[PDB]
Amino acid sequence: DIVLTQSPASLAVSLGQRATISCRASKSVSASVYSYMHWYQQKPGQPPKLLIYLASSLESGVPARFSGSGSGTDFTLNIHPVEEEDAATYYCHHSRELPPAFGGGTKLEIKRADAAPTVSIFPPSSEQLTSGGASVVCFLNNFYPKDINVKWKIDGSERQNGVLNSWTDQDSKDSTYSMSSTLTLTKDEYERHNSYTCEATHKTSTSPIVKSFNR
Amino acid sequence: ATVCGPKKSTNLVKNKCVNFNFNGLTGTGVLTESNKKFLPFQQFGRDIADTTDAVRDPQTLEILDITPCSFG
Amino acid sequence: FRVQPTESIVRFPNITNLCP
Amino acid sequence: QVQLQQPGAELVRPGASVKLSCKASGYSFTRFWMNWVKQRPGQGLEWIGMIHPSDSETRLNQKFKDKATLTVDKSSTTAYMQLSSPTSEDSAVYYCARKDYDYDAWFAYWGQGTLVTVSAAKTTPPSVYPLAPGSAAQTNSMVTLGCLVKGYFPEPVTVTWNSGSLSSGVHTFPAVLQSDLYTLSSSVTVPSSTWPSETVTCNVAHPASSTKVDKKI
Repeated sequence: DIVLTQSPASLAVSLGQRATISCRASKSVSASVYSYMHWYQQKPGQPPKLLIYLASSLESGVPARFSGSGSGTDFTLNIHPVEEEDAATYYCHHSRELPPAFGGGTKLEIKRADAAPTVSIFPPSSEQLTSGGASVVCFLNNFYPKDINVKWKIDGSERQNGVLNSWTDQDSKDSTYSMSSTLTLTKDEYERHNSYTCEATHKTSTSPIVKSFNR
Repeated sequence: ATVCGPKKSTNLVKNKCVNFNFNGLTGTGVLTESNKKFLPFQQFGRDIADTTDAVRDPQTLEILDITPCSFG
Repeated sequence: FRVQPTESIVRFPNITNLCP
Repeated sequence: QVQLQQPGAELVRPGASVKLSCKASGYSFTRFWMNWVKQRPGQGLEWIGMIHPSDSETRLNQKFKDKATLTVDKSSTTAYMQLSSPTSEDSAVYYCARKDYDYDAWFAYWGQGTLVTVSAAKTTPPSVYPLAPGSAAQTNSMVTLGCLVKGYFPEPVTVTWNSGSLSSGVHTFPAVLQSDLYTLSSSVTVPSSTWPSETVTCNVAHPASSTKVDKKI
């Protein structure tokens, strides 16, 4: 058969620069002065799409900022100019020999200037308090780089246990990141405390943003 | 024999044993990829058995091989 | 034995013009 | 217009069988091949196999050989795929893609997708709770709220604000598996001239449970 290898596994390209992704094949797929390769663009929650077929022709409906070519087992995918809507995972494919194989994939990150996160904490609702439980939710929006630290303080006491954090992908327009933190606690433990402090640690802001409320 | 009915298009189907007609050339075989180089000035090719061993698509420019289907 | 084809492909050149 | 359709998600217990439907429209179903693709998160892409609707002949990978099973219904022009004893390692999203031939072969179209999850957990209805700060004093010129959904199985769920009336500021977060349950959180940001004079609602749809939960904040 034929196996594909893509490097690097992830690539970060800022605006205006050129993106280069290589798809390496085990054996030569070139035949009849042509080669068998296809590039696909997939977004979270969407099926992949067709970008460029046979490396020599741009599919109708795809912007002209995507290009590429190559010969032998090593093909390149060029992107220029880079736009904020280009963040996605890319795939290469070969129909030369059955069975066909799929590329490893490459994640694309769009670099831009840093932005201070937006920290807003929401106290537990009374509808949840009816069932005997409470969950403290704190939103963090529009922060870069993805690396960030989130800590909790209950009446001045930090507990690292029982914290759920989930991160999203980069927006195709605003190009920032968003995440939330969930603090799970029982009803008997909610009446014993008053202030819940949501804090985040970012490289740009020297002092961590402190957002808390009183019960 | 370039114009017959709706069949002017009949989008290609590869990797299957099918009875095919290309530019008035009757035949049946298996369609596979071809690594052999041909002269663009030509039309098709044959083997020492006086049978067509490969074909060229009249519309798009490509080289395709005719593989004889499994028989007994 | 012989395998029978289940589908027929007939493809003709494009029409630049015709003979009236 | 050529369009492909698949169910949203399907639940199965270890040792049972699965059935996936792929509906074809706008083209001849028996003339072209039908391919299946296995997407496992973090594992990239995987190729399953193809089937020719005419003679019902299959080309199947040796990795999925003796496991996967392909069949087609030529009456309704619907292709099926069956897996033998789906396990936890078999949970993934499956697409049915058309394979168009002009010289080289590429995948022109794709399906909506179907999420397959193998677990012993029972179906549970979702619980939607509102999230509001309760008041704000000169905090910003925008109003940001939240929608908390927890204790629902299986994933995913469709979370919209006012039935998709808000086309901006909508941020959905991936769910987390804890105590055999999924929990996510949603966030929306509206101007300060709307939320005081207008009420925005969190509309959560869970087709797996055939229930629709609508709450107000």
